Amino acid sequence: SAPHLDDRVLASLQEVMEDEYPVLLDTFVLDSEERLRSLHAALQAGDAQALRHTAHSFKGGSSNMGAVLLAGYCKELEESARRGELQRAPALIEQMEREFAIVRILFKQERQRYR
Amino acid sequence: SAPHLDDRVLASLQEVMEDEYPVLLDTFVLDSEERLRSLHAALQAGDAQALRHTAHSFKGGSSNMGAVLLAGYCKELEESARRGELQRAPALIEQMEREFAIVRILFKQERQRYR
Amino acid sequence: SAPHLDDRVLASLQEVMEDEYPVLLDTFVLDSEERLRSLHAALQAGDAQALRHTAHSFKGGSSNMGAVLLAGYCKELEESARRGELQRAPALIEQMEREFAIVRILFKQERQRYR
Repeated sequence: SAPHLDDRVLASLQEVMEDEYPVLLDTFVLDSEERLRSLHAALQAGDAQALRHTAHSFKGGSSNMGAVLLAGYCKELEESARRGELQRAPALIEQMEREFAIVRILFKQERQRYR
Repeated sequence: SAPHLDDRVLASLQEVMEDEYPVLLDTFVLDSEERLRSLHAALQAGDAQALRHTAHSFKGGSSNMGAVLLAGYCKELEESARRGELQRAPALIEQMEREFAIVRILFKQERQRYR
Repeated sequence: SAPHLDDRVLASLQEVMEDEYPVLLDTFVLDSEERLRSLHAALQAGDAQALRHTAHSFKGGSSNMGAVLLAGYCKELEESARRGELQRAPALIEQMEREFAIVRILFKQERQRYR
């Protein structure tokens, strides 16, 4: 569902990947759960460069899977961590967890349609 | 306290239930905690059916105990779940956690008035 | 920094404290975390007087370290708890967790500037 998922991106991806598509949804969830775990760890440690790195990785994985609002927040975190501006990091991690839970349920529902 | 609790639902329940009333405050809290744990488990499984049927009971339990804002969220989650419109489920669950925490402390305050 | 930290309260404190300044950043984090844990335990017990007493301490400790928005939420909790008005307690505790998370990462950033 828009505006959380850009059907543009995912319609093309499903068409190419065929039975790999359900594996990409499952993998996206696992890889994003590990990214969020890494961001919380980086936030507690006050590790700006780890926040920036992981944010940038997450931005790309989000964009690959048409999770465009999630990739937006990842970009914000990457750019502010790059400035050393960390005030917003807790609230952006929160925004990422609330947006990621939408994408996760949408992916778990779409996954159910496949064997 | 309005708008969280409808004092006239509760005043009627007090008058009817007499000595049972404090026991109902206590079991509303434990029952609702369990219903929230089951909604989280249902959301992490992507089980729209388990979301729908836990939301509908919590709606009634909330209604029964004059928690009318909490009941209005449960109603929204039940309907969402029945339709399969899961994009709102994470946000509605969090709204039901923040509104239940209000009801919980009001009911713990009220329970202190009884042996 | 602003509006979360009043930099001049802190500029005066580091001028006075010199070498002890980084210890105070560390201490403030640990003191504040234990007081949040105390607030949550008081909220789950429906203990208005524990909420009021811990809220008052935290207001002072926040104020001493230029965390003026955090101290504002603590003041709101102290005043409402004294009046036995506990309907806003859950929300105010959550506002103090989100604001504290900002002060925490800014203090962990600054602490890395010292041995």
